[PDB]
Amino acid sequence: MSVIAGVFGALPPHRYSQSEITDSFVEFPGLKEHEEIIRRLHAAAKVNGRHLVLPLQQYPSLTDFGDANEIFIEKAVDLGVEALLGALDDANLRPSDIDMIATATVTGVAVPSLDARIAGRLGLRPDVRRMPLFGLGCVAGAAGVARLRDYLRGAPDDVAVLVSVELCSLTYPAVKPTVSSLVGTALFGDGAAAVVAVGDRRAEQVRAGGPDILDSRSSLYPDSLHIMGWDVGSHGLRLRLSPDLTNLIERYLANDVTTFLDAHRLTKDDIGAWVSHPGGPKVIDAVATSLALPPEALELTWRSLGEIGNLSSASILHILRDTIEKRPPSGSAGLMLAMGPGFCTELVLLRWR
Amino acid sequence: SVIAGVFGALPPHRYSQSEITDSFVEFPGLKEHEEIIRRLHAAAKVNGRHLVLPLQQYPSLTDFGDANEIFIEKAVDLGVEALLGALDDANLRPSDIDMIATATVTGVAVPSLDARIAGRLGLRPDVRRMPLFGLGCVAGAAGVARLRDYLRGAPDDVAVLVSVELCSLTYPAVKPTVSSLVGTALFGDGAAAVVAVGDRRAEQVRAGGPDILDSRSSLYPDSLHIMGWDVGSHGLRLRLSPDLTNLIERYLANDVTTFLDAHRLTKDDIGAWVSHPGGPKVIDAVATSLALPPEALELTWRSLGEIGNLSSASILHILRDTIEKRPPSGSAGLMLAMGPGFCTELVLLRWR
Repeated sequence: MSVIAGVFGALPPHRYSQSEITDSFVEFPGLKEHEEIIRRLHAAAKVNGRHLVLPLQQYPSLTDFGDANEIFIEKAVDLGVEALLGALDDANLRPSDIDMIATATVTGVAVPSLDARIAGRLGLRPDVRRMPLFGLGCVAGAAGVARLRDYLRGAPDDVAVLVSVELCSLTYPAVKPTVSSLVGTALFGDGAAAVVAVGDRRAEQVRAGGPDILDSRSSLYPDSLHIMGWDVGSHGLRLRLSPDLTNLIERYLANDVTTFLDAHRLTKDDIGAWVSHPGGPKVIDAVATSLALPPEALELTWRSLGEIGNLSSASILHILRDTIEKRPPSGSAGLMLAMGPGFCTELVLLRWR
Repeated sequence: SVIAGVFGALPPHRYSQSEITDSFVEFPGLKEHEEIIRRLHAAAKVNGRHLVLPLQQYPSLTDFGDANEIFIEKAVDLGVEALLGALDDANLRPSDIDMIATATVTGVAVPSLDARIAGRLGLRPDVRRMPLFGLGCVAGAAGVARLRDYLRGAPDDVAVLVSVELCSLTYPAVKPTVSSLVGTALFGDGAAAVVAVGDRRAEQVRAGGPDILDSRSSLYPDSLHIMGWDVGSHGLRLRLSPDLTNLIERYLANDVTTFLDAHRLTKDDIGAWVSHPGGPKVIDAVATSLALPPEALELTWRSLGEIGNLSSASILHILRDTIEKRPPSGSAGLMLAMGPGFCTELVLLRWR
């Protein structure tokens, strides 16, 4: 039941327009033959830009999972300590201060994990507690905040941090011109995010500013492991994405947000700030649709989607910051809502103050 | 937070060390390394291991895509088997579970195993998932420590950890090298589960395992190189350092001494040491740096013998071994582990 003190988003210095990404992408070896679907898909995404970790003309030559994953380890680390520092400074705090650190990626594999590495680089205390969260995916933005709270609930003098870093570009080695992967090449970008939360008691001493994390609720939809995730093989991390995903949302997401809110004597009309994860236009439309929501509401999410792409688990944090920035109106409540492999969902109840 | 159930689970197939080595030297290429493998395999002091697959099938397992595929299959079955076993020990149902945490380092699944487990068991659709990868063999002690950390913010809840390690299946990445040959002598397959319950819920449920009083993690400066996965095209390649033992000899005594002094205890107040069996040379270093007579470590020694090093799962087999030995009441106990990081986790237990 504890309170965010800092949010920060980092991203590769190379921003490319979507048309530039496409104009070039179609000219990639073995792709020109699928120009038509590529153009349409990259234009269907409502993504105007994307930071990439490498120069755009280097991906065509990135084809070994072994190479790309070493690039990941080198590259994820540095965006992370950049994102952590940004948040620690937002929170008027220092590395020594951190008692636990959760790490979220689904986009490369690292052992020892990112947190160990980011712990080495920032000089965090040797006895920092490490929670490297893998295989949660796009929902680890909301889920990562949850495990944070769950931790500070029973440790109110404490400082916990969540670093999300997803470098989708580097999964290229396993991208072939089939619909799922191509949907992938239309939406996903590279980015990092960090959140610094603190105890209620600790909150008053370092004057936290973010809202509080009041409650959470996971929701794991059954018989639906296939809806998304990775097929993992010698060629890297192969994006598995199903069309059935929007269907599941519309038929159950209303139910979830109703039971989570009710348990707080609340209706969907009290939440004065939504922070929703942008899986892509049809997903953002389905959720707007299911929850009977006017467009004012998900506006920061479409605008984040247009500006940085889909960043997996880092997006919601980027949007989280976007809305924090726009200071709602003191007392109001808010609702993170993320979804990812499972298939599953995550709602975080938030109060601003 | 207090332990309620511990249970270990094995694949049906067992094979003695000599039976494994005799076949292993056959495998292609491998016959021209027959000396060292025989040397290495004997000095692992491992007498038998449970391989998830039939022995003469590995030589054909050359693809990491195939291996990871089979991993996901055998890994859930085996983890359910474990969770079910610990859940029964506790006399609790899968539907009583509030949090599930998962330790694997040997296969990459997204969605995590814990999701695939949570479905196979019909755990509540709102159960909290905490997949962890890759903590390494530290992950049994470290996971028990996240449990405490969870339940301590929720005293009425039921949390579980399930660790599943299928090391034989990394095999598409082993080559004729000392460090991949080492791991070939050491690591076996298996799984284990721990159910812990929160304070306010412990009486109401008859919680019999040890209370958990605290843990201490210890990340060593500039030490990535010591333990980890070389990830790539052929799968997960073991990378293990000989410098290892000389990190232990260096900083272990200070790790535990520091932990214990926080509780104003001495090493002499611990009677039962719960130790990770990373093979003979590592276990000596541990007996040596903390001066524990051959008595204090005997359950791990035997475990490394019967079962092999099962990565993050062994320490939970030993924690179960020691508990069924059922320690003096109120006496006190120490879990100690080490994985990739390079790091150390210490868990102070109190028997009941």
